[PDB]
Amino acid sequence: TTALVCDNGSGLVKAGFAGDDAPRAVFPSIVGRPRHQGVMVGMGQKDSYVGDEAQSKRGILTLKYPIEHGIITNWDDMEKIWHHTFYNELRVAPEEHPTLLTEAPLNPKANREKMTQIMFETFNVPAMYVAIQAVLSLYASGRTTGIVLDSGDGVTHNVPIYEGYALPHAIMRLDLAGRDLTDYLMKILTERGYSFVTTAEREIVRDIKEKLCYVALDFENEMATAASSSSLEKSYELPDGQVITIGNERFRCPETLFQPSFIGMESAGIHETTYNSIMKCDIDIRKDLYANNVMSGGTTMYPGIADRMQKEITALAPSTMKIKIIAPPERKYSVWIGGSILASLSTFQQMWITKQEYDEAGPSIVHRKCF
Amino acid sequence: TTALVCDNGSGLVKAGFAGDDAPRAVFPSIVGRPRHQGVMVGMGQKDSYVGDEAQSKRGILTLKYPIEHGIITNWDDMEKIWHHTFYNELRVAPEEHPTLLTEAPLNPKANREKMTQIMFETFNVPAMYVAIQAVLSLYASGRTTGIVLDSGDGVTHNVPIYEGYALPHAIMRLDLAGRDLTDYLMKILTERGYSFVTTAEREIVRDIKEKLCYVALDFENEMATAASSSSLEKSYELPDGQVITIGNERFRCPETLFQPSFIGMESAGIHETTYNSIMKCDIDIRKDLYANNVMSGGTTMYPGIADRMQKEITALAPSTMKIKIIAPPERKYSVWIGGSILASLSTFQQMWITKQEYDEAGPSIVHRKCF
Amino acid sequence: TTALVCDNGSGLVKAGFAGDDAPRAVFPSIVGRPRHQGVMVGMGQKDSYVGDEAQSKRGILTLKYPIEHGIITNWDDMEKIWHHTFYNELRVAPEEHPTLLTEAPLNPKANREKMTQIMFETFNVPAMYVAIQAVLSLYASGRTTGIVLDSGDGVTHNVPIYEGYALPHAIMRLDLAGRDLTDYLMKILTERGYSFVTTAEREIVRDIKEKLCYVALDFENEMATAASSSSLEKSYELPDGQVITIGNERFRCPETLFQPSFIGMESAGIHETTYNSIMKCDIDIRKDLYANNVMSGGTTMYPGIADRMQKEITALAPSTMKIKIIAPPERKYSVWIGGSILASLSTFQQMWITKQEYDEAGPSIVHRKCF
Amino acid sequence: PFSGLKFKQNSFLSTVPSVTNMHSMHFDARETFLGVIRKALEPDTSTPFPVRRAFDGLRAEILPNDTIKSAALKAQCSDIDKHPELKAKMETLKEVITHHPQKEKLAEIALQFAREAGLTRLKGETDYVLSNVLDGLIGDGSWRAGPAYESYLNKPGVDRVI
Amino acid sequence: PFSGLKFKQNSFLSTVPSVTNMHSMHFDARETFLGVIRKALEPDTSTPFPVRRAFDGLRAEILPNDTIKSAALKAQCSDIDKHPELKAKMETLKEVITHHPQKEKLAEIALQFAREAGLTRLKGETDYVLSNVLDGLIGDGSWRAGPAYESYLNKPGVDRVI
Ligand SMILES: Nc1ncnc2c1ncn2[C@@H]1O[C@H](COP(=O)(O)OP(=O)(O)O)[C@@H](O)[C@H]1O
Ligand SMILES: Nc1ncnc2c1ncn2[C@@H]1O[C@H](COP(=O)(O)OP(=O)(O)O)[C@@H](O)[C@H]1O
Ligand SMILES: Nc1ncnc2c1ncn2[C@@H]1O[C@H](COP(=O)(O)OP(=O)(O)O)[C@@H](O)[C@H]1O
Ligand SMILES: [Mg+2]
Ligand SMILES: [Mg+2]
Ligand SMILES: [Mg+2]
Repeated sequence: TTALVCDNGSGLVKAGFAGDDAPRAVFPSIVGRPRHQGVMVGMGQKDSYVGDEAQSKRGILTLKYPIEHGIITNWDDMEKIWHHTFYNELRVAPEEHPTLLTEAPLNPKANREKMTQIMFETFNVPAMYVAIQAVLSLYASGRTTGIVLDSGDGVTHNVPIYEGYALPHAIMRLDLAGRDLTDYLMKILTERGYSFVTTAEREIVRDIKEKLCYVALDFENEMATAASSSSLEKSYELPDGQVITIGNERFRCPETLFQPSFIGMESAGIHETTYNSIMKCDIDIRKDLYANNVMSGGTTMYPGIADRMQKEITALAPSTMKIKIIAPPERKYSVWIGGSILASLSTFQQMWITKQEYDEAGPSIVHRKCF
Repeated sequence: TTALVCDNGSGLVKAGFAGDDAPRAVFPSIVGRPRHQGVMVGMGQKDSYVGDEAQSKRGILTLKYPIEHGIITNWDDMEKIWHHTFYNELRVAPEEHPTLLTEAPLNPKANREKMTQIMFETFNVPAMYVAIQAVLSLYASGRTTGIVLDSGDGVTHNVPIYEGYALPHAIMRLDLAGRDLTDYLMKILTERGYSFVTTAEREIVRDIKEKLCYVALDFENEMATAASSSSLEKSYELPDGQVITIGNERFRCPETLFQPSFIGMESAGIHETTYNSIMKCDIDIRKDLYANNVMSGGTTMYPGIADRMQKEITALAPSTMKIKIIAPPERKYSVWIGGSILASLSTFQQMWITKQEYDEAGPSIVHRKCF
Repeated sequence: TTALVCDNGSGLVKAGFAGDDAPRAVFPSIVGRPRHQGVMVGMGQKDSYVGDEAQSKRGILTLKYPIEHGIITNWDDMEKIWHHTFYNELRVAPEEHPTLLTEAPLNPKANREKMTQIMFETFNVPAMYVAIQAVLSLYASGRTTGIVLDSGDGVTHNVPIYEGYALPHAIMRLDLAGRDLTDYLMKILTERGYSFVTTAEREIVRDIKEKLCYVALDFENEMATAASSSSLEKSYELPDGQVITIGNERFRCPETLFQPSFIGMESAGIHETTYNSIMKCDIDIRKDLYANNVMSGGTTMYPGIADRMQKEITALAPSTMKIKIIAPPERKYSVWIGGSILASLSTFQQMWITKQEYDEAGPSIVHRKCF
Repeated sequence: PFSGLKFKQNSFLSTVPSVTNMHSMHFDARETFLGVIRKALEPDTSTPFPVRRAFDGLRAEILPNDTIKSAALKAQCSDIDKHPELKAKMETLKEVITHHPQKEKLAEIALQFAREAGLTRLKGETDYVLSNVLDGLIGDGSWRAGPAYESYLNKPGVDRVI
Repeated sequence: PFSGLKFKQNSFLSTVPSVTNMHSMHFDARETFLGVIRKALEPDTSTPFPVRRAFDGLRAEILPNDTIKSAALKAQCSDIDKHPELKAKMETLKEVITHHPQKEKLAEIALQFAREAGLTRLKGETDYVLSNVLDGLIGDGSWRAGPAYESYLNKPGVDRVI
């Protein structure tokens, strides 16, 4: 009867039932094959771990992600992770409950067409629906207008939207996200000698990143604090026991969101592609978009990210009028929670994609369901 | 029907049936030719004693070992000792029961290829299997993870292994073992004048070693106890009757395991090649290898060896996290007992090397059976 | 007046004057303490041999390298080797000639900061400069564009660079190199019983490696030639006199460059991290990087290494367009020769790091000199 | 018959396991080699739709994902004469993988699974899928003999060397 | 005073020579024990800079590298009262090596250099550096007596045994 909502996270698959406040189970989107001998006779089974059991056993696995840049690449593994959601951790029959997949805007069509074809012809769900990420996040705001800095693990994107109506031409999207943060953090740990090489260490780099890295309010003046390096450094215990420490590399890594030339991609920062999105929008809406900026996605859980972009968009906006940065304390789950709302609306049960209308339509039916 | 398991010990051949708790017969791996006149007419037969009858009659024999450094050298004598196992002391027909030979890692290929060719084309056993030493010893632990300080009579080696999966590149192996202890004990008895020269006396040096020698907790501070030589010395009755005594040479001999420069080999001690093995392993496993260190093999029956390496690896590990030394009271037989388990598993009877698949394969079949 | 260029080789220190075609003196980067009694009275002096005199006298020394993985570890010994360069074999006053140290990319900062602090405050050179390895190697090419497979003794790395301009984010670097070849060759000689244990034998393993080991064109089909082992084996005389022979282990050792899972490191091979570097580069340059691949460094003196990677990158590239592998016959000295050019340019004498600008700057001056 | 269809390059490099992995005794090399061939034959999205879902539709009854479907697949491989319509559709896929653009890189790795993992330990008695897929990549089909030999014993000189 | 400073673990294991090496008669145990203490006190790069180059700057006039500087160092050790400013800076380093995190592993090896190499053959007449560095590692300073005894003659039984 009830619906399931399962945000296909680029880094962390978030899932749960409709109308629930918190998502039921959140596990990292990691499938992993083992890579060693296995001279034991009993424990050599289960030749592909996925999810949390791949997370704990990460030392003997080649951890690979099925989704990169918001684009689902390895469809063989992507079945394996969805089978882990429904059966292994939600323990629900997928043939009984309707689902609601979510995806980024401006991804390829085959990322959407295969995703519905692998949903019906494999899992036999009754009805599905595909939602744009950031337009779910306004339902989490409980507010019907304003652009969204939805920065995930794999992609960041801005979906400007006035009350009801979106701006499809002004949707901007950058591939710089948490993996591009993690890969750049791996580059700058080598300057302090902490050479973290392979995928098991690429996991523990993210544990360094999510526990330590903050973004600076003023980059140069706080870099000068790291010159007189007195109180900047913290220190992190690795899983083996030996401890690291990190100085200016702690805040220099999340400046990739603002200077994308650090990883060498030629783009504007997410403070500027914010303003470049609002300049693309029509002139009446611009007063309301400046008062309504929703930070969303797990990348935007950096401390100081709201105080930075409120300063930095103010540098780009005409200073005669106010800016606001709506950064709720549930930004990590905002796409799910707004997804949990939208499936629960009584005006929505005609907006699904049912199987009985799929069978004469084929996989192109989702292109005539909210583009 | 039942299988035999016969650990080709470098010093003591341990053998018995599958599923038995204790090995059936343990005898030293000594073949010996006589070396004198034999002017008696009746007792001049049996021109090559082997095993316990060579042990009791050791005064008129040139006792030689067929296996040195874990490598089987004299294949003519190695037939003679295996014929003594099956017929003379186990009294079983080798053509009826499957066998399970065991061997050290990183030994030469021809030590394995000849060993299977001399098993089928001489003894005609139905099926055989060759196991790495230390991976049997975890079956004796009943635990699926942790490195093993498997120090035998001829070789010591570390096989680090996480749950199921081994680390083949991190297998380390040192040739320092009980014979290198015995040969160094012969060098330092001459400092007290106890000149033990030939192979019969080399046997009774080992009886001195296994009954007296303990390893010190702190080498220098307990050496200083031997300066005020009051209670350190014990005394040992030789087989002729005259008695010896031994002071600082009692604990200075098993320090060769920790300072291999005493016998002049340029290596790290077995406390350090432990840590050098775990540093080679990946960073997640290192927390579990430190909690799981299995002492194994008859050399590690020295009293105080567990209290020493628990102290000494703690000096090398990062001190923020715990170490454990799993030293069971059956370390002398741990390779056999784990070998007795592995042959008894119901999931193992497809893992043998049968004769009917040998005949089209030749002796290279064991290289495609667990390397 | 003239400048010195001294490539701090991870295995072989290459040194000489600026503008010279060949480096003046090449000696292995080995310092060695003796390890025995020295009961002679006269010859007991010179308690630390270094260089060629440690090479000839290698039987009584513990040969240790000061640099591992391109990172200078033992700074006490690293003074001793540089003092051997300037005084003992170049016979030049370091206070008169400017120097030019070279180093790998992505090494730690303290490998660079200490290296300049130990250059001025110990040797008092007038001016120094630190260069990335592979960007010197294009000067040896006489060509301003193309990536470089600069594989040394201690580290391999790719520095993609278009005409003038480098790609700092696309610099990739793997620690697999000639010592990881040598250590794996020591592992696979034990399969033929040739147990070479300590550092003197680790030296003669490299003499086996550099004289015999070739890399195969097609690994599996040429492995099948070793099944019908007829003409593959050569044979090498050890320094004592006894001779070895080697079969499939001759080409299986340099396949570690292509299958890094042989030494168990989880990485792509150097054929693939080549292509992974060029995919990181921007799309216009990719046509020119494929036509310009410079093999460099002494590890790439394997016969057949050019014919292999030209085949293997062709398997990864889109086949519609050509590949080239620029493998000159001076790849062993290419970093020095390009270093000899760069110091000789008339447009370079303002690019040094002088002492008079060092004194108000401190050791962080090299971070504002080409990163 | 499947014209206008293509694949993306290097689509299978993440799927091929390490060599120390495939030296496992609990490594059933069939369903992980097919899992390479499954990923390697993933059709690129640049192919048009009506040739895409037909070739994908041929796959799901030939190269399934679940370990029970491929185990069910081997069941009719014992009596492949009595199942003609699936047996006849297999050589179509054999024709497709013959014209695969990375055939040599497949055929290099395809018999790398044969030796290190022991995929071809039956050598003439392997079932119908592993037969012709290898025969799709290896043209002459000379994989019957050759991985078994390993040059066991030869001593052209002195004894143990110390 | 040197707070926020640390070292890497096991930094000196390559430096400590073999026991057969230190049983040499041409083994001047001073400059090779200091060379262990030099390497063992190598500051880890995780320490910040302004405490790093000061502690390194204290070292170069205390633990030099050249064999002529340490031989010059012993020259003022005969009249250490007449050189206060270097004598006063020595106990700072003695305070540092007191709080060394591998003190016990140093203090185990520090008197291993004392017996096997004969480092402390003066026992009260050693100069100022070898005095307090050993006193930095050995707290009570009980290294004066004890390495000299070796339990020469005792025969609690029979004669030569053959
Ligand atoms: N509390 C936190 N502090 C800092 N960084 C975080 C935090 N939580 C998550 N992140 C970063 O955000 C990323 C999670 O992105 P996420 O929003 O889950 O992607 P997706 O939207 O595709 O699921 C991770 O890479 C993580 O490093
Ligand atoms: N109880 C003991 N105390 C001291 N040393 C022992 C003891 N038992 C065995 N040893 C030593 O261990 C060696 C036996 O090791 P063993 O278990 O036979 O190795 P392997 O089985 O691999 O040959 C003998 O050389 C003996 O000196
Ligand atoms: N002719 C050769 N054939 C094969 N290998 C070689 C040859 N010459 C050198 N090598 C390998 O290359 C290494 C030398 O590399 P080197 O020039 O020292 O790199 P770097 O200078 O960057 O350290 C040696 O250790 C050796 O193993
Ligand atoms: Mg998320
Ligand atoms: Mg044994
Ligand atoms: Mg080089």
